[PDB]
Amino acid sequence: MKRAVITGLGIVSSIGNNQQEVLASLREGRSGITFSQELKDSGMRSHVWGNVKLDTTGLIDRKVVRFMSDASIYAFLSMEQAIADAGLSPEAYQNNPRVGLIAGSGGGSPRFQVFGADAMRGPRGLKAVGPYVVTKAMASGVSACLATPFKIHGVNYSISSACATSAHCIGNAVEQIQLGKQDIVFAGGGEELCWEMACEFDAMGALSTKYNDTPEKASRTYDAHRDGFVIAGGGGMVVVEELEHALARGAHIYAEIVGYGATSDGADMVAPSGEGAVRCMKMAMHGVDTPIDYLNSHGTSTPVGDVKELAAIREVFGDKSPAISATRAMTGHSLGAAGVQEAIYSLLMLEHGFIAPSINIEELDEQAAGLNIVTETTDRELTTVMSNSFGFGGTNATLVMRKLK
Amino acid sequence: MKRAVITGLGIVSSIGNNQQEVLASLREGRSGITFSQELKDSGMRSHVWGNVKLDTTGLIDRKVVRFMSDASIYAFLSMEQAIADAGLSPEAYQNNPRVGLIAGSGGGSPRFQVFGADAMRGPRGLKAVGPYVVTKAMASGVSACLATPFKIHGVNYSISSACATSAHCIGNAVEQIQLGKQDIVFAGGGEELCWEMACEFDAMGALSTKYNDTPEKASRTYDAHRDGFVIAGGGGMVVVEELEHALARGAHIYAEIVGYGATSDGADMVAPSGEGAVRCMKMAMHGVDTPIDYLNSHGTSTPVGDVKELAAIREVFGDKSPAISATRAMTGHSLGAAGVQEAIYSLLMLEHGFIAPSINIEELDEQAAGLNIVTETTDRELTTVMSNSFGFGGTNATLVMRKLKD
Ligand SMILES: [N+]
Ligand SMILES: [N+]
Repeated sequence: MKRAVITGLGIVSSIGNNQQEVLASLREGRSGITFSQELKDSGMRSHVWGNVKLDTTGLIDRKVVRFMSDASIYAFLSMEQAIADAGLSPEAYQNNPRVGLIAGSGGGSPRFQVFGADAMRGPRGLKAVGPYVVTKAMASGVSACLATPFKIHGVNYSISSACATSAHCIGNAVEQIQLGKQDIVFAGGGEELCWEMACEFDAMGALSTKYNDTPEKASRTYDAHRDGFVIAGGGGMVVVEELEHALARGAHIYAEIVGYGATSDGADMVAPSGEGAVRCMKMAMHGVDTPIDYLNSHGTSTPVGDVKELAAIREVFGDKSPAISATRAMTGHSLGAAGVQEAIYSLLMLEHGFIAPSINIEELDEQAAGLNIVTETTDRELTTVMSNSFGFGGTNATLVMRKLK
Repeated sequence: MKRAVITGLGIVSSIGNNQQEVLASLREGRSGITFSQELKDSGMRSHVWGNVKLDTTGLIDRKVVRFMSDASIYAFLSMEQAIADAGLSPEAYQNNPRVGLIAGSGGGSPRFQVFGADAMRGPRGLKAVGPYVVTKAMASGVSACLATPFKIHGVNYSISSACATSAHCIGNAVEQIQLGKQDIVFAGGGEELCWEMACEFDAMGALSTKYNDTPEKASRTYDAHRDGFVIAGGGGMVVVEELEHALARGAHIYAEIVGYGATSDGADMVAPSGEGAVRCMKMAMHGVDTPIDYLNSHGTSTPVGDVKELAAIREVFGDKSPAISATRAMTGHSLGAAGVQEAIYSLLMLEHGFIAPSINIEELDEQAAGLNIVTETTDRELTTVMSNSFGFGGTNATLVMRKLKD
């Protein structure tokens, strides 16, 4: 069947508003975490986040942005970057049945769903709500808000699977190319950052709460003193393209998606089973004749979760384990956008021949014993890289990307 | 070239809590719409809804239901029925890497997103939120709350595409079968019914508001006096199974999914273009050389939308227009749960040989002249049926199902 490659990328994250700023941040191990007055004022215990530092005012036409929540805004900007980076013009991708879009968010828009209810409960009711809340809230906001202004005619929907969201979007995009249904599928996602949603995670005891005085050190994946994840917002989009179609137009090909694993734990609602991850990673490596050189781990900086993945990694590789780093230590956990942002961080490592450092590890965790956790920006000629995304509900996604031959 | 068939179904809707109650409603042209004091008290203009008439208390283990919003509950109850209907023992589908679940909702849980925020702003803060709001409020709630209790090991995620949601879930499940990745995929969706979400629709003018005194008359697809859809909730699940796997275990097969269209309008944010729908139905019909005997329309009872669909149907079928009925006039529009529920109503019509009536058409819209809109229950041997789901954001899905020989 058909092979799929990535021919363009775009990103708006806590560590950079485009691939150049993100590349700079990754090489220097710069943290995108800051103190959040909004979270403190809301009454939360976690006072830090991986916020997008960008004034998006006037970046999107009013008639388009009026329908959008922040998740869509971020994904929209990311898609604009990916389209340019791919060297694509309207004539090639708009009004074309063979071009699609699969992009989602993990939470939709808790901020606008709450704005809707607050406004409706006020004296103006429906008038205060306005006619734009359905497209801002609504789990498919990200796909709907982008497909329309970009004149997408092919496939159009959102997949959501919590933290694995945008990784499943990419994988489904790959399947569309393999099934011969689409020549190009823009795949990614976005996630707003707001106390409305962050508090649900804090109420769950899932967010870091001991490092509010030193934001940049709160996300500390693999560190013995990790106490939860730092929530983040952002967006990402990659252009997934059928190989012959890409070669035929002289596209710049970052890599081929040679493996995609999607499995389920069928065990715990919030913690990973590990058994699911093992199968997912193996499914993704199946048939890949080259070793994994780098693995961007799921590790969100939580006690059990970090340990569960490492064990799964040991089970899959043994002593032949790849270089490992958790960019989450610098970026925070962007939920729905995490899969595509991490697939991007990984393509930038594959593209620029380096491994970003897993920062804030002051004392490695006993579980990471027989594994190579890279903690300093390291130059290396990577060929095959893997990225794991494991979300609540026991849902797993692993993407394997390789330089083309 | 693997083929996908439906071997079990389950449903919780405004017109029945299982396929038997639903079958009766369909044949009787029975409305599931009722007056809603909750919508009225919330300040909405639309005071009618297609509510699930069932108290779900205690039907799900306390430790499982604690993570669930209503969409997940409806979907869970639906999947239990689907599993029993498919004759699948636990050993046949649990802890099995070749068995998956793709199910979603259009809105996740606006009720719980709002609850978490209201609680957080109150005197107990985090303590009032509780540790279960995430799995209730997240967009993948429906897949997450089911995959876990049912011990699903294969694919696990939700697709969300507004009104087309569960129809894309079914199509994606077919794709897993065709890719040879799964032997069985449970596909479906659920949607809660609450003023928190409903007012958003009312605020954009999408809901019927002129028939609150006669709730059963508010949903009237194709009627000249339609004035918006009637929101509903509920769930549905079908067992999508690879054909060889179904035949080997003696599965009862309702039909084969012989066509699946998924397209995008790339035009207007809330109005259909018609053009995408045309491509969607044509894509679903590719290589299907039997005629469409019955088409379950998307027609949600809106002025603009009902006609764009009729125009698309006219374009796709020309002279070979199939019999058509909008079960929506009876059920209301269940958003994320609609695609699977209408696929199920279509399968029931196919299994039992009848076409359910498109009720409440007191004055047929002029642009519907010449089509075969069925307005009275009609017995007829059906072989191939089509069901459309066209949602906001210009997202389209069409499913074509066909009876197998013997
Ligand atoms: N990752
Ligand atoms: N339908």
